[PDB]
Amino acid sequence: LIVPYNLPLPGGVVPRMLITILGTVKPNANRIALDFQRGNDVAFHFNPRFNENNRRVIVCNTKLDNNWGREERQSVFPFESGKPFKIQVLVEPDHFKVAVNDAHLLQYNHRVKKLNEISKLGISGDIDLTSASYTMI
Ligand SMILES: OC[C@H]1O[C@@H](S[C@@H]2O[C@H](CO)[C@H](O)[C@H](n3cc(-c4ccsc4)nn3)[C@H]2O)[C@H](O)[C@@H](n2cc(-c3ccsc3)nn2)[C@H]1O
Ligand SMILES: [Cl-]
Repeated sequence: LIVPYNLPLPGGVVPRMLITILGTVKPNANRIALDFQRGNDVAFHFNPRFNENNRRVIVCNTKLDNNWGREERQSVFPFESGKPFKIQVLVEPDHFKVAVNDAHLLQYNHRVKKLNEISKLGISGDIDLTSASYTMI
């Protein structure tokens, strides 16, 4: 698939919706981003950073009216440059639940409350993208 990639989420997200992204991190990657969007707002920005002051960190945030909110940071970093990955995002009633390569990574409490209006997923950054899909579990 071409990156950046836009995956429509028809009628928004709902609990029990599982989104699966398969790809490979490019060699010498710098960043990856998944952006769950409600129009121009970003309900959930998931942003692995491969070199922030020589550390690897995952940053999560929400953008409302073009302004970023309080960052939530995770030091557990399951991505490796050059290697294939699977990201699964499970929508639960109170949070997005993220697993990478079948291991739980983090939860992100819903800041944007109108789940039915979060109708696009943007995928960008330093990856080769193989597949992006969703199903109900
Ligand atoms: O909050 C998320 C946003 O962060 C900003 S960078 C942000 O800048 C601030 C000053 O304006 C602070 O410096 C902030 N900070 C917070 C901390 C901190 C927090 C706790 S200890 C240290 N140390 N830096 C730092 O993260 C990125 O630019 C945004 N971004 C990424 C992308 C993208 C596109 C394609 S792939 C990625 N498109 N927009 C997005 O990730
Ligand atoms: Cl809302």
